[PDB]
Amino acid sequence: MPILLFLIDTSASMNQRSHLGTTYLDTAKGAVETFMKLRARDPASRGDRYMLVTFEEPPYAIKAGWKENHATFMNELKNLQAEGLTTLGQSLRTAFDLLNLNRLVTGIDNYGQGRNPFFLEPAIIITITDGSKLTTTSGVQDELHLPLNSPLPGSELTKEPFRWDQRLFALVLRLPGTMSVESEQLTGVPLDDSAITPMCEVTGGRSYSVCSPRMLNQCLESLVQKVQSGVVINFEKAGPDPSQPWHSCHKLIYVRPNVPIGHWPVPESFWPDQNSPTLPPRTSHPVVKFSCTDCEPMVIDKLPFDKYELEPSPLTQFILERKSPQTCWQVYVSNSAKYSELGHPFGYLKASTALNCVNLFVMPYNYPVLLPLLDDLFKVHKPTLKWRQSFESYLKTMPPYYLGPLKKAVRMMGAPNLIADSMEYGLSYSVISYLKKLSQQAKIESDRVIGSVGKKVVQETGIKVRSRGFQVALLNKDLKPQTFRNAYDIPRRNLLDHLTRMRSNLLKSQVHSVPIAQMGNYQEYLKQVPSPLRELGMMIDEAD
Amino acid sequence: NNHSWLIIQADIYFATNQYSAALHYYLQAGAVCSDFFNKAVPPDVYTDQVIKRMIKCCSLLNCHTQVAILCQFLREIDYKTAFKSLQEQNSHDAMDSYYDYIWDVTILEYLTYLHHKRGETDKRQIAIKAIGQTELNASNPEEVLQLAAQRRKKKFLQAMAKLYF
Ligand SMILES: [Mn+2]
Repeated sequence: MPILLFLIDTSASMNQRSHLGTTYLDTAKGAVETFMKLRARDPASRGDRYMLVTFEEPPYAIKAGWKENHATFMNELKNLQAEGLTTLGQSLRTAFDLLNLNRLVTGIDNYGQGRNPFFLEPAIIITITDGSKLTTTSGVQDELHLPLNSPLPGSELTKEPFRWDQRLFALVLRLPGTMSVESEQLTGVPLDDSAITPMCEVTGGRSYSVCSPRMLNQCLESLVQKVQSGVVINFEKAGPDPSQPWHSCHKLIYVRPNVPIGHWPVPESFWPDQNSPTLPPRTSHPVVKFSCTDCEPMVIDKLPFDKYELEPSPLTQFILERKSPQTCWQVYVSNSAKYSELGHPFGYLKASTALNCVNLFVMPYNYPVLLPLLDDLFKVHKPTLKWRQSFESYLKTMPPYYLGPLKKAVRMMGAPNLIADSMEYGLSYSVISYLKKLSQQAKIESDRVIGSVGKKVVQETGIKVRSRGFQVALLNKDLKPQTFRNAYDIPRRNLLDHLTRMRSNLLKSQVHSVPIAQMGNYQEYLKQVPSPLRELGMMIDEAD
Repeated sequence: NNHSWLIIQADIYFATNQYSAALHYYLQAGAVCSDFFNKAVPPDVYTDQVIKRMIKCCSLLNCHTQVAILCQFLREIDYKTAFKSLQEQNSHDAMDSYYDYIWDVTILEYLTYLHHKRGETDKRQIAIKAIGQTELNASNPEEVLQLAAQRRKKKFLQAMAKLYF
């Protein structure tokens, strides 16, 4: 269930002509057309909803939100006008607000109950802009800043507008006015050096310094290849390997469905307690610290193991360089233990024996002290009281949010009456009431935003004449002139002939200005026509 | 024809708030250095202090688009005063006739936003047509951009010389 939000720059700097003779906005719309042409090639991409956001003011910024059909998205894209400032930060904030609007009401973001890779709403934001400096009414901002004046309810719990399953990509159109190609374009796509690049990088995406139409096609093709479902992980390196690029990496870990399934959440970066009125703000990308140490990938039976294939990354390049398919590297998260800060290993990165991919294997919170114990229980068959006190000892080194899924898993193995069946949730009632309040407010503001996306409000047509109040009207097309009903609409030069026409028309004895889209519709025209008696290079040229 | 003394006379008038006369003598000094603005004016004459004084002289005479043109003479283009001046509506200069002397795309982006917000669509079309110019593309090769800036600089300073001499 992907989402494709397009953050089309509509600043007036997008009116710069390229050597093609078309403005940057024209190539931006064309790049969107090319993107959906390429995306529609994949037959698993059929189910996909596009959104549209521009750089306009907040009531007019969004032009295709939720529950807007693809035809409206197309019509809104075609009719965009580059007439604003480069309010890129405000547009990014409203783009992320659009995506994270429904997260609280449906509770995909489980706050304090662990981070679930299997509970996600995948989406990517593609912002097609130019390299021109940011602009506001005050001046040039010269650095991408995201406004925080009117936070969405629940925005304090993530600390960053961009979410786990959201990535930002940029198409910074650098097409020059004069034809200046060379063999430099034959190389790979470069990165940009503008203000959108760092925010693109921290979201797990990247920018695309496009300077030619052929490299525009390359950038769009790579972008189609990067529309994938999954979550991003801020991988961090812990300990020495046997500057390096694996020390800090935001990489995607794909999620495969068959409604994706999964059982073990990623641990939170706090120890839950029942006496905290407010929940800590978890980071958007959960830092995981992998120990650069050889370790064994031991596996037991009848228990949920979740495989998450990584994106090809310098982490995978490191794994293939040190090809050790039959061992594993432990991964843990800080601030996930009451009695420790280093945490405990909850997962491991094991390279596939064929060395085709590196897959994350998320396990319970401290798996080397559960898997032998549970495997001993399942191979020793009653339980022993020594096993019972060992199980309780595990629960002392175990955060509460794993208890529910662990009990669910243990029920699945065929022993519901095990020790973990007591059940709880281990979080403050104040937190739960705050969560219900957040759900209610998220639902209400969701309704408000979805209503506002249709843009039932309109702009005025005044000038506000000064006294160097009263205003002179502006011209308004498609205002439905009432020439046959109003004599004031008649031009003086066209008065006598119009008079004759409407004189005849009043007696017993404008039209043909249909929009071009519904002009060659022969299916529609024949549908509204009676049936006759039944019988006894390029792309299209109409009527097939 | 001593540009140092001409700058001194311009500053003498500038301190006494004779802004038209101050502009007169600043342009006279510039026309001494560059041969009636046929060459680039040396940076040691039209320093950023001198250009900022010229900016103040133009602003105090309500020639606000002329302030917008002079704002891109500076080594670091001063968008704050340029945008502040273009918000003004009591202009005593040709306004839309000066949009051919703006080579900065950011200034024209702001002009298009202003004329769209304020409802003057025809001036907005003039600004959009100015942005939609091949030589104005900010992604052009560098030598093209200095050439566009230099020719617009020469034409603008010659127009100011005609107006102020
Ligand atoms: Mn035809």
